[PDB]
Amino acid sequence: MKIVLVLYDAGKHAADEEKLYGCTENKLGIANWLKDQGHELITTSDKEGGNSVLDQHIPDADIIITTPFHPAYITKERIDKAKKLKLVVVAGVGSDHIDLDYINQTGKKISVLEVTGSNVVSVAEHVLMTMLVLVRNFVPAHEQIINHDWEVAAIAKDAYDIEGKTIATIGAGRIGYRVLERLVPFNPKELLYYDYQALPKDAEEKVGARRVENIEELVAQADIVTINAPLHAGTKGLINKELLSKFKKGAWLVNTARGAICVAEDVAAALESGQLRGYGGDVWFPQPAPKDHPWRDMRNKYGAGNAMTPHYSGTTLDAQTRYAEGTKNILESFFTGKFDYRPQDIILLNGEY
Amino acid sequence: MKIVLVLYDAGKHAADEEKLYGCTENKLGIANWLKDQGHELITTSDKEGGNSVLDQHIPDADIIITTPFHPAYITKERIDKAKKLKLVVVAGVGSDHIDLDYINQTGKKISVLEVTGSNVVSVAEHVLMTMLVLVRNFVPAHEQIINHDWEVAAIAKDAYDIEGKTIATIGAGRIGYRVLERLVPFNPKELLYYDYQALPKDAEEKVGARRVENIEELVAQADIVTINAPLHAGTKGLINKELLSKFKKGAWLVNTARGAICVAEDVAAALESGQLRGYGGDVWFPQPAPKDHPWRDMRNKYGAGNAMTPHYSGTTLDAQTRYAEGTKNILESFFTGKFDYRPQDIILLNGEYITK
Repeated sequence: MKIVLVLYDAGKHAADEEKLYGCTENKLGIANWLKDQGHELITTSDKEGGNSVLDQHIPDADIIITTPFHPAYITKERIDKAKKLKLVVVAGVGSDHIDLDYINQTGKKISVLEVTGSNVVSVAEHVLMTMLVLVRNFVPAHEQIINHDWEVAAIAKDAYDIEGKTIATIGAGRIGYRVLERLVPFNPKELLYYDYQALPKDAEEKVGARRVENIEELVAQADIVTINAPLHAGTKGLINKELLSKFKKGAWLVNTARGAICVAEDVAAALESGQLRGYGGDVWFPQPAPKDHPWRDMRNKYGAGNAMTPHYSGTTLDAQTRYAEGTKNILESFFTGKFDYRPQDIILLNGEY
Repeated sequence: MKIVLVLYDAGKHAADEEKLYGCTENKLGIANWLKDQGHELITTSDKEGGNSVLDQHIPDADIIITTPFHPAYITKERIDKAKKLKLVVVAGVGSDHIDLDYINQTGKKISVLEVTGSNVVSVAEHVLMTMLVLVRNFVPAHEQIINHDWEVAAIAKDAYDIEGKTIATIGAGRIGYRVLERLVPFNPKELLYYDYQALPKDAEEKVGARRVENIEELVAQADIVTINAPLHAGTKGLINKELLSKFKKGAWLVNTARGAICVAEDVAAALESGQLRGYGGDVWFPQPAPKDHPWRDMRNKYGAGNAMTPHYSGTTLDAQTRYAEGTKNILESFFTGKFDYRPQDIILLNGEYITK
């Protein structure tokens, strides 16, 4: 079969690190396994334009493998042209870039899978890191050192402990719950969550979480808010100026979910005004972030309160190993005709939800 | 009585934040309380040199209050001139700037107290923070953003999860154990510790910790090493070229304990060479760090691996509130003549060590 694998070019960086599997140079570590199994692997980063390498191969591709860190858009037109397509895989977690609705509507027997669970610890760690970095005012502290300065009062005046803070998550799924688990031994005043379903009772008790039934009530009492919810009609543009006005004054906000859950200029205004003390996370809208994106240069009144990174939390080297292995497992379930997929990995099974 | 309070000057920063109690401008929140009781408070940052404000007032100071973040050196010489001194307080935790040996060995009736426990959570958080920042390669990632770049492969190639790593602490006292407690839900491969005495089995088991008998074998198997031990003859210059050569290749090292536990140039050399993937923490030797202290400019091969900050982890605003409250509590105990100190706060009681 023909497998088209779309990843970013890591350039020099691929040679620096063999465990950087998720790039065109290193091919998820599955290049030899695929050839041994008697298949043809096309690997490319060239995914935009009617003459892109991706589109050259779409018409007789049996399998397309994608990643949210360099996403091949599996569009209506591409689905039309992909005459042999049987399987789309996300080597990672996130299918925003795939027109699942259309695949389903067509009636074609196309399965779509992702490596569920492979991102979750990595993102949850990124949230804990970002909370600590914002709350303890690390960024301006490290900046002093490398700028050959030393003025402890300039840092201490906006540095706190996470202990004794009220921490709320919007969404308590796989990532949000693991964020709560990691917060327990930091002795927060309380952990709170808002979600469309309850945590099972024993899960709730394990982290001492209290469910709050609406979002305004949730954010109004929270020192720290973290977003761990899917992007849909209920969350798109959820963090806007109106809702930000109901946050505790001087709150810290972390978003590793999706950029579009926030209105970008409204978050920036809230940080500059002092409504927020800090904002951070690794997700942006649009993404990759343009140079002029307001979250790059936004700061609080002290010139800090920014802990933004590019979108990379889910592409640590440990996550990438899980993606590579999980991709191999999915491909094996497919090639053997067993279709013994992990149920949690399935997005569509031969076109069906 | 006369109280001499030695703190740093926060300047404009003190006005920005009324909760910044540990500076000369804000006086631990006790200035009016002392005034209302008829006491005289001298507050100064001027602590060096013979004509300093500190030395002007030492001869009839009843009480001297100090902080580790701007330490008044209560030397033998100063103690001998301090004819009315009865009480030395640390508005915080850390007493190396006080000559305890001289007080205890002479038998001078001088009590020395600190606010025990008030620093521990703050420093342990800073350790967790620093571990995450180094292991997940945060610094160059944030730098991309504010420099208007975006190149994920350049960060990812040296970014890991904390999960699945072997993590070792040198020292398992108050801070070290609280670090281990916070690491448990991060699902390390294993938690290890070296110390001069064992944790009790119960405490070991609560965090899944295994004791390793010597430091060389501890560090040899650790992806992450954190230093949480006092500075003494066993730990001075402990992290040197020889010991660093026994670290696991590409380890991450965190030190929020004391700067002199490391040999500075040896740590810089190990980072530059790849023996360490990263180093961070907030303690330095000398301290404050000179403009050209090697730990400011050191980097790993990728230009990262540096998570240094100035010494501030134990002077967050939450810690400062604990210091200020705790100092007032010690002064109340003294002024009333109750001397009902918290047992854990006593370093010396009228010159004597007391059972822990």
